[PDB]
Amino acid sequence: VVGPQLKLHQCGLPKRMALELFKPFLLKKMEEKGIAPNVKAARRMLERQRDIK
Amino acid sequence: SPVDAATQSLLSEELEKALSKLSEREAMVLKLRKGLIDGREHTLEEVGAFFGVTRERIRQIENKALRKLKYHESRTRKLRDFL
Amino acid sequence: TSVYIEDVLHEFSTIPGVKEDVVEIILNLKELVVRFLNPSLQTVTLLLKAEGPKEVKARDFLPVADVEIMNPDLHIATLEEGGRLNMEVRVDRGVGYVPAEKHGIKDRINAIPVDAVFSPVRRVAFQVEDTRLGQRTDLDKLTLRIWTDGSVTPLEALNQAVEILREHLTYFSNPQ
Amino acid sequence: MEIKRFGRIREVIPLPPLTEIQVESYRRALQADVPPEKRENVGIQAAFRETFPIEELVLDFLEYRLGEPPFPQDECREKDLTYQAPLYARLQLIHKDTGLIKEDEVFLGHIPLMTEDGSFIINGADRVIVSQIHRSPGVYFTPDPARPGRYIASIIPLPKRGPWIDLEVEPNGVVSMKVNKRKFPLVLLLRVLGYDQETLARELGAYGELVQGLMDESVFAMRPEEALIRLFTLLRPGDPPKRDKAVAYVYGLIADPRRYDLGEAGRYKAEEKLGIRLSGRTLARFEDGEFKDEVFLPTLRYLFALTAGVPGHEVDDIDHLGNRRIRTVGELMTDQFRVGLARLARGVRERMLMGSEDSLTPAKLVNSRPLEAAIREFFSRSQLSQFKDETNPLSSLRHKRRISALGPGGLTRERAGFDVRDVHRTHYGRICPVETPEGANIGLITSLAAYARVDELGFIRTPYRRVVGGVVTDEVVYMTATEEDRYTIAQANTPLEGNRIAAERVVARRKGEPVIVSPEEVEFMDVSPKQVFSVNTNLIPFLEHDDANRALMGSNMQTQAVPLIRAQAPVVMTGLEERVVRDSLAALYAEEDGEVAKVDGNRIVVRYEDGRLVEYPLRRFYRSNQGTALDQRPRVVVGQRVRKGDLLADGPASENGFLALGQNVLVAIMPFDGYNFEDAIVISEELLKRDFYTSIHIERYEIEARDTKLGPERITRDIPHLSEAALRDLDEEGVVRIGAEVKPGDILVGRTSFKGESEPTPEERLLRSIFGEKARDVKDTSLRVPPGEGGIVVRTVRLRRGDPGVELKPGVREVVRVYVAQKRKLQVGDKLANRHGNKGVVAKILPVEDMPHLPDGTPVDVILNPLGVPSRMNLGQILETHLGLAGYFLGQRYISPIFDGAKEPEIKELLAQAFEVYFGKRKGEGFGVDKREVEVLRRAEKLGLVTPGKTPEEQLKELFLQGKVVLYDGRTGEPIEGPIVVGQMFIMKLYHMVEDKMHARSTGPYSLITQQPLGGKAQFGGQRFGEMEVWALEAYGAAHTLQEMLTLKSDDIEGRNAAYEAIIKGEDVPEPSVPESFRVLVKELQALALDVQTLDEKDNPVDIFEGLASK
RNA sequence: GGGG
DNA sequence: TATAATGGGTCTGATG
DNA sequence: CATCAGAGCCCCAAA
Repeated sequence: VVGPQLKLHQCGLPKRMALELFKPFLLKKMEEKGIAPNVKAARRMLERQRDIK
Repeated sequence: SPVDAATQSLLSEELEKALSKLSEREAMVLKLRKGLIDGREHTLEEVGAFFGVTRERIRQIENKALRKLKYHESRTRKLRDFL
Repeated sequence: TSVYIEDVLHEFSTIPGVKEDVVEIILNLKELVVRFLNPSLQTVTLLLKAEGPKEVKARDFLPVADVEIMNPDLHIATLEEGGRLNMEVRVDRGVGYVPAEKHGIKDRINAIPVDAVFSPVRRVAFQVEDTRLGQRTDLDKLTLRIWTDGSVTPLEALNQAVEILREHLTYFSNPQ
Repeated sequence: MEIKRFGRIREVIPLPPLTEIQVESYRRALQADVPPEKRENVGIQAAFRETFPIEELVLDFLEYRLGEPPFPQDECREKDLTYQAPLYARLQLIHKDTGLIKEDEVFLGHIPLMTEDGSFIINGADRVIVSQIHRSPGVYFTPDPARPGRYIASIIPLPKRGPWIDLEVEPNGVVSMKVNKRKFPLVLLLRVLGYDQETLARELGAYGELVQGLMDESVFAMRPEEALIRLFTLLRPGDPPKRDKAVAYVYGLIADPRRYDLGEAGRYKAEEKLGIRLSGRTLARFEDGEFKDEVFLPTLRYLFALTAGVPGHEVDDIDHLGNRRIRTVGELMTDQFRVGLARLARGVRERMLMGSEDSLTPAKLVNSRPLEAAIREFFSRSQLSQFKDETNPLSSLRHKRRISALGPGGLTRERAGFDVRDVHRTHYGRICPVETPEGANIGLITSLAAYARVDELGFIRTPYRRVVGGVVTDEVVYMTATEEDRYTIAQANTPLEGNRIAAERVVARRKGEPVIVSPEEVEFMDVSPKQVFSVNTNLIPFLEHDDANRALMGSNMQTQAVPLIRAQAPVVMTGLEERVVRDSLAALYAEEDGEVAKVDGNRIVVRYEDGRLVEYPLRRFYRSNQGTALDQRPRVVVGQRVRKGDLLADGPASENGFLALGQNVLVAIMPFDGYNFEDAIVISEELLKRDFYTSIHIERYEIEARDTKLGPERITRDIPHLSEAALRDLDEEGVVRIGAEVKPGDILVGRTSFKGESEPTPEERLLRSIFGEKARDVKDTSLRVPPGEGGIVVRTVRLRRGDPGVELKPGVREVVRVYVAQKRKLQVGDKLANRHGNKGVVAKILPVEDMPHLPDGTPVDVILNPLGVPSRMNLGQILETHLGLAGYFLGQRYISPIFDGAKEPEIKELLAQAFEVYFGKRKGEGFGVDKREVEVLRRAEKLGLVTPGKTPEEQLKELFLQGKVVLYDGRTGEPIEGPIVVGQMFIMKLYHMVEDKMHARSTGPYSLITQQPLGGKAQFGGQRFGEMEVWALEAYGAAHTLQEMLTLKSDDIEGRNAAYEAIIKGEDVPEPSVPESFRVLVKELQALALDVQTLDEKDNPVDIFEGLASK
């Protein structure tokens, strides 16, 4: 879809796609902040669309 | 898969965190009983022929390990999600 | 904002004796204009029950204190002999457009979230015509044309709009 | 409301039953509603009368009968069964030695039945048998390309019922014959018929170059049997010329109406072209003792006389629609029926000479299997058996009238060139010149013209009216492309004063080519402009103003219109939007006159005048093949006086009986800040508020619980290692409750399965014994919602082994199906389109306050971009908008016939009347003209749009007559500097929605041998980084990004596992190892005896197997 | 068999 | 394990 | 003049 408001170096990426595509990165960051206690629990959180905060 | 190889290599890591806090012979009766060494579960009978003990010091040797490891849980709370 | 119909589990259902489907009944309901008299009353819940060869209109809703159905002749559902309707619509005060996916308002278990067009303004237009204070020319005569549903009258809207506006100009006060 | 209709062409005969090409072909193929004695020798009957009798003991066929279907149509769709009928055949075993006759009726299996709308239900899935087009059987003369002067004769029979025979006249002056890729003097074959050198000069005689160049003396010096044994050796190196092995092979090859078959059409064609009478559909026969000829000399006589300049001799155009014919569903199926009947006859002869030559009934002598198979095969694996396109009623109607040149017996994608895909001048009136795919299939798949009908021989016919002198008759005449070529045919809109041709000069055709001729010389007139195009193309208003390349896209996208809940027929129609709903059988009408008794969302009841109370139940919310919701809503109320053929219920994409593929939105043609860029579309948030472009979609999820050598799977609710929050919407058995909102990850059906020698590995046993619990026997295998799916559960279906009337495939215990519905609103990414080829993806949804609005406060709905018009050259949408503008204020819908619709003057008249309603109310309502309307008029004046020196009223009307209006920006209140074209347009939401296409993967399933990721969204696949994408990274010199594509992110099992562990740990990815797909390459070369070696710089072998492959 |  | 049974069912370009 | 090897990419739902 056209994004006239984008800078030349930019694109619009659906947050749903970005989650799966960066999933490993997202797990490590979640553990480092505290949004979950260990990486394997964080993956359980993203598995049901409702459990996602 | 990568996720499985990941968790299987993180379960062994967070488990040999328990071979320490226990000891050397405690953290070995568990290896024979649960089959970490041979693959088969050796009863407190066969195990008696590797330390000399009979089928009731092995039980306390085992239950001292598990009960101690059970207190190392709820303080590290690592192994819960590992299902 | 929500609908429960007796012996109806989801929006894609059908009722014996009722010509309309539920998708249409919820569509007919969405056009209901409900005015509140008490200002501090946020939510209510209108009750309806009918049967036989009735052509249920918005009148048949059981009268609630401090609420008025502004369009009583609004067709709701055709019912033939044997057809029985019985529902509970939730009506909420709010702002703008909140799609059913966003609010998911459920009173009971089999409640069906409905799309909410909160805004009571149906159409707005304004005319700018040429005028004169006989001395000066090319002055403007502004004529605002507010249509509304009746829950809030065109004047109330105009005041609220001016108020939202002045309330916004105040934000330009403490700079940093 | 008022429906003004234009057009001055009086259409006599109306369109034929639009599905008859299917319905009639199959009813004629089967003849189940015809008493056996009265059956004609065609289709199923003709097959039996070709396979029988069976000559060992002589078995014979008497009659067949078709039984009633085991289950009703709905029950076949419901149970994944084939809607079919039992086929029996009364046979009698006549012992040609005693005379013993044992008779019996044998069960030959089931034949699939065609439903009322001309489709099929194969395994509970609706399917359509696409008609095939192929070269007609007959004799064809085509010029040699290597040798300009000589020609080639060809004798083509029906597909796989005879060999192609060519009669090239070699550089030598006697005529050769090329059959089965061999070649040999035709002189020898001619001797076998019994021809004597006198009958060659006597019958032929006139071309001493050829009549006498053909007669050779070494060949004539031998009897008909002496030559029959010479040629049997010239064609089978190895078989010994026996005089009962030669007459068996040649008769079967050329004279046997069982291996060779010129069709019924092939007969006529060959008779006419040569001016003879063919006794049988075959080139020769065996009568009285020897071979009597039928076709070989007529053909030779013609071919010779067309190496002179002799009259009537003319080459054939093999692309002429008089030489190509359609193979309808009946003929396509009957051909597979004749094949699965010749195999059953093979197994009959094998059982007839081993067993007990006297102890044989017909019952244990006939094994149905080879016939059940061939039939089952045509309907499940044929290229012409297609999953039905029932996106909307028009999808299926178009699918069934489609014509394909590919498939079994036709061409192949790579086997086809330019000549076959061209529009032939004879397509006119028969094959639509617009409807056809863009892309590889261009010209190979087409559509039957609207008034076109396939005849008994298989040729397409189109109607023409008879002109006699100058009077046009109501007499209609259907013609083939060969008949047509004999007449000067006038055009449909030739001026007519009553029944007389009013014009001095009329526009006609003579063999397709355009000629200006006088009314004296006119013989036939076109019946209508509708008879030249398809059904989809005939649905495009103002078609005459559109470029063909864009009219094609508008034709095809109508097939993709998703049915909407508030669907409505267009403001501008062509006058087919009713016959299409009627013939698609999606709506429901009155059988006779009467009054309506009851009306409900589920059923209608009609007290007919006959006293009989009929009850029509209504398809309510049924999932289609493409998942759109087919749904019939009632359109009459209790006690309504209904006449015959009156509408009782709208089908999907139907509004009061008119085809409703989309919505009538208020559109404004103007650039809009870039959100309009390169075909994207901008829409008002008001469309979502009134649920415009909202459609229901149903997805079906299915799960099996089967028996295993490890245990039984179980549909339980007792799933291990879970919480009650996850199981909250599951019932007692473990199936999600009807009416629950399911999202991705949610359990739909609980299922458990036992594990193997994966019986918890010690490090797991040690973990469980630590946590108190004990490893469970079974594991969670429940059916979950996939990423990006969801909705409301609307039906669950349980089928178990043991319950009455159900039996699953071997080993399967229970099968559960959960149907989930989702009400889909429009959203950014969804594709829209009009009937003219303008298509685009919604790029932006603006709140109503940003929409460009009219001066009286009315905001527009859609903002198309004018840049999409000039290059595309589809102006029909521009006229559609102008006439849509008038209809907006007059409150009218128009019927504007194709090539015979509203013309610009007429449109302007309506717009002027409409200007009174748009501006007339204003100037009495207490409002004059606006200041900014004047400013715009000042710029319109500079643009040559308005007349200088007129009042603002006269000037706004001048802009209104051009369709332009004053438009205010909603963000500023300032006017758009120029007057903008605004009006109502019919736009469809297409089946291509972002919810279907958005997909992303971190890691997932890998493929068995390559260890590369699976493909496809359904498999949770990876994207293909093909050859060209690798070239892209090479051209960038992005070496490491590419290496990661070829290892870590694909099949480097070591590196790809190590990469993931580094990213969850926060370490930079590791350096990759060897891709497993290269090891597969090395090992597959070793399998070919080739030794591949990976070496270092000292030419010492390097092991890429890490010692796992050596001993 | 559709999409680009 | 023993009547006798004996022969099947396109389209072009490069290279020998 | 015969035989063999080529004949665009990615994506979907189906099977």
